[PDB]
Amino acid sequence: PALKYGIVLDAGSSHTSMFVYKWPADKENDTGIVGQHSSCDVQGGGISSYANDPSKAGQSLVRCLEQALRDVPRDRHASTPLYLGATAGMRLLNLTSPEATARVLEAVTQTLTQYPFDFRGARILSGQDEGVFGWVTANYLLENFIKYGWVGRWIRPRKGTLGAMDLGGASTQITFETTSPSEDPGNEVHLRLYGQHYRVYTHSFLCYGRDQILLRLLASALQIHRFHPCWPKGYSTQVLLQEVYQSPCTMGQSAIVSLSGTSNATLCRDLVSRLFNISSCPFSQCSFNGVFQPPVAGNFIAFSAFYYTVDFLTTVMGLPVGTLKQLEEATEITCNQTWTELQARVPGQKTRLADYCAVAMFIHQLLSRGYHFDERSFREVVFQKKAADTAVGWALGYMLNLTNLIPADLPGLRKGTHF
Repeated sequence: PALKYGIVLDAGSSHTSMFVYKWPADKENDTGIVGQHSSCDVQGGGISSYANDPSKAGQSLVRCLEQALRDVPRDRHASTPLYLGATAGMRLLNLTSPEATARVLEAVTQTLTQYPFDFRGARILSGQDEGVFGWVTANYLLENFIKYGWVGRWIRPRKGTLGAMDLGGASTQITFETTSPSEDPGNEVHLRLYGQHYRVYTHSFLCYGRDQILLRLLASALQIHRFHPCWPKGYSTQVLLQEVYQSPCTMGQSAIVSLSGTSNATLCRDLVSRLFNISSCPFSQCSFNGVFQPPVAGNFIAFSAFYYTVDFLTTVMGLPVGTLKQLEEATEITCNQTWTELQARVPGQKTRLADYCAVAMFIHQLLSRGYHFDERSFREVVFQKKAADTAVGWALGYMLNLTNLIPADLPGLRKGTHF
């Protein structure tokens, strides 16, 4: 009946989103109890985009914080924790300039401390944090941490958990429960949740988020082709080369150049393939780029840009994506469309329309060549962005952790009945 609230600002690479959560005060330690109350998307770029004008990073938040004042009851403002967590955009800016990164964190801090909420800090999450907290969000919301059965008849094996795949703008994470031995400590995660131990694998591929992959494909196309095979025939734009090569993701790869699309699904496939280095593995088994990965297993939820890209293929292109072969065929069809043909399918705003080919190709290869899903394991992947009226991402897991809302053990160890 009486509710408590908490707020997370997800400071992502392309933009900031605010989530307000609520829960009953006298059931707050039950799994699946916390749920989303409201949300707000901050106008303009991510906080890292203000690296040279850090004051604007704090000001960017004001409109959404004003909404938070209206969404959370007044008498609760003071006891509502507020967190900001920043991900790969700020990790990348920290490589370029720790000083600029610090000024941006200082600016958002200054703004947030002016509000009546219990501000608990602005922090940059690690890649492991980001992966693990998204896995917690999904499994918390779907009540996978409940111990199913009853005395004398507990289900065995215990309830499975949902793997998580998150495609952000500047990194992508894969996280799942595994029985495989750990071969790299950087990928090894151990959780104690509701008296149960979960052995988890996680990895974050920095520079493999949607926006950085598009930049890297553009840089590659400029070098190899001087046309862009992933872009549709009839689409062209003036490319500012400074913007192409300024990222840590592309600096490894004449002020302005014209670049035109060619709708070449096969050349687009070849361009995307160059993103995955499969030449070496110092472990028993790898994903790509020499990174340890055990075999994928269990159900998975693919959210964020995986969901938005696949939704374009099914809803706008009207193509099935149920199998890896179907996803590949949909991508080929989409890439082979001319700019007029693509525009004919989208009566409204056309931002990002020239990018779905490249992003769909990337996703198909990431899953199939990168993570080594096959038809059998892919059948167990679902593309969804919401569970139990709450957006799926790392924000909820993060809040749950920092607010100590998930118990490591059940009260009084449930008298030992789960032993």
